[PDB]
Amino acid sequence: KVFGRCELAAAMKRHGLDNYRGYSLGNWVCAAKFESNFNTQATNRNTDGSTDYGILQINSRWWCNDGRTPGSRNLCNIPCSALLSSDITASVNCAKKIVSDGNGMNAWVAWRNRCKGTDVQAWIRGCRL
Ligand SMILES: [Cl-]
Repeated sequence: KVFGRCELAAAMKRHGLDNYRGYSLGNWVCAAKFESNFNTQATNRNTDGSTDYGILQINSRWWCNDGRTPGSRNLCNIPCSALLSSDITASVNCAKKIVSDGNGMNAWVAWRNRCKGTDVQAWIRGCRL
C-alpha cells in the first residue's frame, strides 16, 4: 500500500502519535515520507545483512526479527513480516518503542537529514484532520 499524505496523517493521529514524546504529527508524516514515501511494502537490505522494513523503515537488527540477521536483537518483539502489513499498527507500536529510548526520532536518519529542524507542520497542512 502507498498511503496518501493525509490518509497517513489521519491514520497516525488516530494512532496517538500526535506529540508523542514531544514529536508533533508533522514529524511522523515527514519521516514516513522520506523513509519510504508512504509505502508499507518498502524494504532495504544493507550490506551488513540487516534490513529496513515497513513504512518507517524499522531496522532488522535492534527492533524486529526476520530470522536472517546474525545480530540480532528483537526489542519491539515482532516479526518484521508484520511490519510490512497494510495496517500500520505494528510499525506504530514499534516506533513508539523506539522514539521512547532517548535518541528520539533521530533513530530514523531520513527524518534527521530532511525533516529535523524544518516547519514540519506543512506535512499535516491541508489535511482535513
Ligand atoms: Cl536524505
